[PDB]
Order: sequence, then C-alpha cells, then structure tokens
Amino acid sequence: PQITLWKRPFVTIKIGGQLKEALLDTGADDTVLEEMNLPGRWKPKIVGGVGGLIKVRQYDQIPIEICGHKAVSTVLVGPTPINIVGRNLLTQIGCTLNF
Amino acid sequence: PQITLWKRPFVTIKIGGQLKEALLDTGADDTVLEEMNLPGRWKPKIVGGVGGLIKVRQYDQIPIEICGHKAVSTVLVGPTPINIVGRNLLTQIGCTLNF
Ligand SMILES: CC(C)CN(C[C@@H](O)[C@H](Cc1ccccc1)NC(=O)O[C@H]1CO[C@H]2OCC[C@H]21)S(=O)(=O)c1ccc(N)cc1
Repeated sequence: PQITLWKRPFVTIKIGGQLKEALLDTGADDTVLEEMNLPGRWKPKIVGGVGGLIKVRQYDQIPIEICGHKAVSTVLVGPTPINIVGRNLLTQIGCTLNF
Repeated sequence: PQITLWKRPFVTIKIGGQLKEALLDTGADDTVLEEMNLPGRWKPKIVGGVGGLIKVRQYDQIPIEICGHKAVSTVLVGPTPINIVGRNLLTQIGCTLNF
C-alpha cells in the first residue's frame, strides 16, 4: 500500500520479541532505537544527527517484522529521542517515495 | 517521479531564486535549511533530533519549488548540517511512501 505524510509515519515493528513504534525516516541512513536488550555481539559506533553526536551499540543480523516483511538488519541502540527506521531497512522492504 | 532509497534521496530545490540540494525526509516534521537570508517576519523555534536540540528561525509563506512543483510553505533556517525537506512540504507536492 501507500502511506501519506500529513501525520508522522509511525509503524509497528516486532523486534527482540517486543512490539515497538518506529518512525519511517527516509532522512536516516540507519535504524536507531531507544535503549533495549538485543542478543549477540555488538560494536560501539558514533551516530551524528541535527543536534550532535551520540554513542550507540551496533547489532548485526537482527530479525525484524515490519510492514508484513520478515527482515534482517543492522540495528543501532542508544539515546535517540524516538525510534527511527532508516534507509537500510526501508530499502529491504521495497519502500519508495513518489510524487 | 519515483525515488528509491538505496542512496540518500537528494533533490534540487529552488528557494528565492537560489538552487539548493536538499534531502527528502519523512522523519522531519518541517523543512529546515542551512543558514540563509530570507525576507519577511520570522519567529524563533526549537527543534530536536538525534544528538539534541537546535534553535532555528521560522519563516512562514515562503515560495519553494521542487521538481516543477511549486509550494508556499513554512521554512526553518538554522545550523542543520544539511538542507532537509520535511513533511509540511512533501504533503503539498503529493509525495507519499509506497511499498
Ligand atoms: C530524528 C528525526 C525524528 C528528526 N530528524 C530527521 C532525520 O531524518 C535526520 C536528518 C539528518 C540527516 C543528516 C544529518 C543530520 C540530520 N536524520 C538522522 O538523524 O539520521 C541519523 C540516523 O541515521 C544517520 O544517517 C543521517 C544521520 C543519522 S531531525 O534532523 O532532527 C529534524 C527534526 C525536526 C525537523 N523539523 C527537521 C529535522
């Protein structure tokens, strides 16, 4: 289907056995989530946004259910003020912009 | 047009006769541009993202042209590291997410 943009485009994602709300964000290179536990190895990374830099944990090959897709992706975890779904995950599920 | 998300979705915009590259960003509530001069009244605003807050100037009713679509909308100006087109302008040009 389609999603208009009069409202913030939140979708529900299933990740780590939890249901979370996340913003579909074409301006984000990567998917960044608020503090949570995920299993497996991680490596520290710096993420920079409009207000400055934050430290995050990078988890690879995390399964995520999103918009009827069973996806697998890299996920960054840290002090973001909102869960964002970035182009890494948007491309995997075939999302595009159209006007 | 249609725009995939394997690369950052930059488009050329025209504002006040000036050509600029901006990111099409569904996570951004409102268009934010790097420091520039615009005419008319403004009011300060605070916007927040990854890494914290910034102060911007809000100009209302500014003409902006994007891929042949003309709009008159609110434009924020401040220390963003890149030009961002937000949902306020995406909606006015009929842009949607599709998958
Ligand atoms: C955090 C979002 C809810 C809001 N942001 C839009 C978002 O697309 C920014 C837009 C953005 C893009 C580049 C640089 C700064 C901000 N991208 C972002 O922070 O992504 C980071 C995660 O992936 C990495 O790839 C880009 C930076 C990292 S935002 O820049 O703070 C913002 C907030 C409000 C408005 N009106 C305009 C923009």
